[PDB]
Order: sequence, then C-alpha cells, then structure tokens
Amino acid sequence: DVNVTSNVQAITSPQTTTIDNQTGAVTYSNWDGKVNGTVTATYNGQSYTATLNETAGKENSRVTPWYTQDGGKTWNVLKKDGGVYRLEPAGKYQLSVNNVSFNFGTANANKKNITLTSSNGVQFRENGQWKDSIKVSTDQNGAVSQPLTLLIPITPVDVTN
Ligand code: NA
Repeated sequence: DVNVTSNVQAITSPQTTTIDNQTGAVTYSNWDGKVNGTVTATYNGQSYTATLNETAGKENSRVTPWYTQDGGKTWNVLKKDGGVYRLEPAGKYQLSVNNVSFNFGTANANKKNITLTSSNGVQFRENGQWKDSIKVSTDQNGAVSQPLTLLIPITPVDVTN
C-alpha cells in the first residue's frame, strides 16, 4: 500500500488595496497566486518524489490549473489574467498533471497490483473518472510501469492572513 500525499501549496498576494473612506474598511483585490511544492508517496516506510515527463514529445507532463464557480459541479481551465494567475484565498482550485511516475528502487522491482491511495485528497485518472485509489505495477528497475495522471487539490493561502 502506498500513501500519495500532496505538498503542493498556493501562495497568493493582492496587487490592489482599496479603502472605502465612508467606513474605513480595507479590501484586497487583484490576486496574484504562485504554486509550489511536490507530491510524495510513502511506501514500506520510505518516501518518494513524484516525477514528471520532460521530453519534447506528446508524453510531456502538463500542469493545468482548474477553478470552479459552484461547489464543484463545473470546472474550467484557469487562464492567466494580466500575466498572472488570480488565485483567490479560500477558493476551490485543482491541478491536473499527466505522465507522472515514481521510482521505488530495485528493491521494489516486478511488484504487481500495488494500491495507490491518498490521505489528503489526491485523485488518480483511470477509466475516464477520477478515483481515490488505483493499482499499479513496477518494472525491473522498481519504476511504476504506466504513466499516472493526478488531480491535486489546492486551497491558496492568503499571505495577508
Ligand atoms: Na473615512
């Protein structure tokens, strides 16, 4: 059993401060978010960093941000605005990335039906759905045999908090 945890953090900062002079209230706007961190897997007591495909071809790993306007019934691709990503604090966002792997080492070679799960909301693409678990195999080197597509949740933390 593998526990896939996310350490992906989103830090967001306001470019504009507004003061309503009828009340004195301060309002922050024009958010400028930046995502950082990694996804780690814990297996048999050791931790492994998710890897991304960096080739020129089609299998190159693609990081795509998503935002919902409702509670989660509609998601769309978060496009840049003013050359930045407008991540609003406490806003529901998700990251999708394809062709992820793990290198579990030669001690974990030729294992079959290893169960991937997550303790903080990471989901795995398979059969057109997002699932909370998936089975994978390792090759002769201990690397996961098939490319993995993850959905990584992120809640941006307000730097002004
Ligand atoms: Na005033």
